[PDB]
Parts: sequence; C-alpha cells; structure tokens
Amino acid sequence: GAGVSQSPRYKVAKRGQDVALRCDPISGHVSLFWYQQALGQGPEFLTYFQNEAQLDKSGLPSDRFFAERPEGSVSTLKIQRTQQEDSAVYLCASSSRDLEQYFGPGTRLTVTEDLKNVFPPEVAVFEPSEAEISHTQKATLVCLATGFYPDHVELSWWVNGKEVHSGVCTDPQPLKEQPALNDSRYALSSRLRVSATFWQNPRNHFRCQVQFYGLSENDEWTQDRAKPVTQIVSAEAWGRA
Amino acid sequence: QEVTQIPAALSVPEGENLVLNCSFTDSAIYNLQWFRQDGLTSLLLIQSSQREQTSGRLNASLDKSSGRSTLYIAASQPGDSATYLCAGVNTGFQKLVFGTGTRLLVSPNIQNPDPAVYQLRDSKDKSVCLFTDFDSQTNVSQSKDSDVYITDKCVLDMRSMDFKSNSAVAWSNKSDFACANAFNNSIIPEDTFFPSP
Repeated sequence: GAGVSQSPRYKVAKRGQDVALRCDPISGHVSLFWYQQALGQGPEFLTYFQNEAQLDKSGLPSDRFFAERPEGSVSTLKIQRTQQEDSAVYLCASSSRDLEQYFGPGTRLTVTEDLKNVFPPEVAVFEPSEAEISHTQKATLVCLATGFYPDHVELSWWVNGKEVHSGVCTDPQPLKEQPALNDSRYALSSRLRVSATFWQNPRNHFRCQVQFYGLSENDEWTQDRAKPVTQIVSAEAWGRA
Repeated sequence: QEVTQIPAALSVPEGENLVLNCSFTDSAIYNLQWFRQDGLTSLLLIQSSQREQTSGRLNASLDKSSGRSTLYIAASQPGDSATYLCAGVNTGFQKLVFGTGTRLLVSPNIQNPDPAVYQLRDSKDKSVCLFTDFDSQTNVSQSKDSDVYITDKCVLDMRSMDFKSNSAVAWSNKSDFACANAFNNSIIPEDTFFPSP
C-alpha cells in the first residue's frame, strides 16, 4: 500500500509465449511509469499513465508490447510472443502531486528457448579448515550453489534457525559453468565467518538456503526429470570440537 | 536527452571522499534524482530551482550553467558499494532519462593482512579452496582453466569484532586440482600461507 509492488518478482518464459507483468502503485497515486533495464545498464522509459490515460507511449517497442491501467490503479505490461531480447528487469514507478517517482522492486524476466533449460541449484556446505582455526581463531564456512538456470536465486545463512548477516558475503555476480559458450548454467558462492569458539560448539547448527525461482503449475513439463519448480535447496553443518 | 555518467566503474579505499558525475546534453531539467541499486532506492531529489540536496554522507549538486550534477560521498564505507544512477526529468515531460550508472566498490582497509589459501571439505570427497585475508590492493583473476571455477573477491564484515576480510573461492572436479595451484592466475602475495594437510 505505502510502497510500489510488482508481481511476479521473477519470471522465466518460453520464447514465443506471452507474459503479463503487474504493478500496484502507491495507494491513490495518479502517475504510473514503466521502465526496462538491461544488465549492467540504466533503466529506459517505456510508458506513462495519468490515471487510465496512457499519455506517453514513446519508449515501447513498435510491436508486441502493450500496457494497460483500465481503472487508473493497477497496471499490467503485456509482452506478446516473447523473444530473447525481452529479457530484462521491468521496473514500475508511481508519483503523486509532488511528482517524485517511487520505484517498485521490479520483475526479473528471462526468456529462454525451451523450459528444459531451467535447472534448480545443487547446494553444498564446506566446513572450516582446522588450519584457519589455529592461524586466526576464526572459522569460514562456504556454501556453493551450482548448475542453476536462470539466475533467479536468493541465498541466505541460518544459525540455529536465526538468519545471519554479520560475517557473510555472497558473490554479487554468478559464474558461468560453460564459460566458452553463450548458453550457460550458473554457480554462486557464499561465505559465513564466525569465531572459532562458536564453530567449535557441536550444538550450533548452520544452514545455507537457496530459494530458486522456477516454473509454476501452469508451465508444461515433458522431461523425465523432476519439474524445476520454485523451491528451496539447502545444505548444512554442525559445529565440531 | 543524453545523460552521461562518469566514471562507469570506480574503486576507492574506504575512508576517502568520492565524486560521481552526471552530465546532461539538455540543460532544461525539471527534477534530478540519484538512486542506489544493490529495485531502485531513491537517494536524493533536486528541484529545478534547487542547486543541492543532502542525506547523511551523501550530497548532490546541480549546476544549471555547465549541465552537470555531482554526487559526493563523504568518508566512504565498504557498505556504500553499489550501482549509483543519475536521472533527470525535462521541463514539459514526466519520464526520467537515466545515465548508464557508476559501479562503485569501496575497498576495506585491511589493518592486518594475513593472506592464506585454505582447503575446506564438504559437510556431507568434495572440497573448495578459500583464498582469504589478503589486502585490498590484491585482485583475484578469473580462472584460465574452464573446468576450474574461481569467484571474484567478496568483502565480509564481522561487525561485532571490528573485522573485515576479503576472500575468493576456487573449486574443480579435476583429479590434478590442488589448492597450491588454484589461484596461479592471480598476483598473490609472496608471504601467502599454504598450510600442511
């Protein structure tokens, strides 16, 4: 209500299928904007609504892209017969009388040739080295998330069921598993560093959780392997004296 | 309208002040907004009449004559590392026109460098190599062997201990893979510690 919301947060689509992206502006805001952002670039204006009226459509591609806001509240950006080049972050913003634009969290869209390209990560936890413990009296755990596609993941660390942020670093960018090729699955690493005394308590439970955003009930699945639906993949370790 | 942001990438040691610039070809600006991206976090909004705006250690100026906006970040911290975007609204329009962004990395001041490469075993015969505790002037190069995976360096902050550290992770399924050679493509400190098994 007090902030701009967007749904779905992530979307993987089959080339040629239509997609619909939703934006809920801040309650009662007159102005609504759509922007498209390519990886490592700046957002590019698509379209602007004043209530239900689409006053400036100048940034929309000449075909397949159509936005709607029929009651001047919720807006839907529809992309017909999606193509690979449509992969981007779609951002929605709203503004009231002061004209300051507030942005939503975005929709990350990946258009792929076939949904058989979608894979959840495998997740593994690597325990601290005894040599690090004796050298520094610190203990670094590593989590690896490998073989996933698209890059629609959220990794978190949990200690005795409580999320931890201090002493953590997750790679800002994933690695390509097939670096010579254009089509590649991804890997991602994270570290959690604690004091050695904390790691040495066998009652302490450490879990690395990766939420992967994948297929929905509506997506068709014909491969013999498990459907790569949205899921959590985790790995864990217990402290060691 | 064309919005030019310079530099495209900036690396600065923590503690220094830094400058981000944003120039626009069309000086008929209604509003100028600076954002942070780690969606978009609004940092500052400058009006057509206003020549500056401030929020904490962030201060942005708008020079109406030279068609420029400068974002000043005082006493930079590693937590300031993010992409910074500049955007302007032209008089008579509503849309924002963005620059391509500045990717900022504020490097931690490693008060006691102790570079080392440790071997870590799976909690469940799998292992990883962890290059850690090197100074921020050390860069980690990408792997030259396709079947050896090496991440970029990452800064972790044990905030209750006033301790920050850099690290990068390497792993492989190859038989000849050993932590002694994992980071062979990087400039690693001569004093790097390679522990015994």
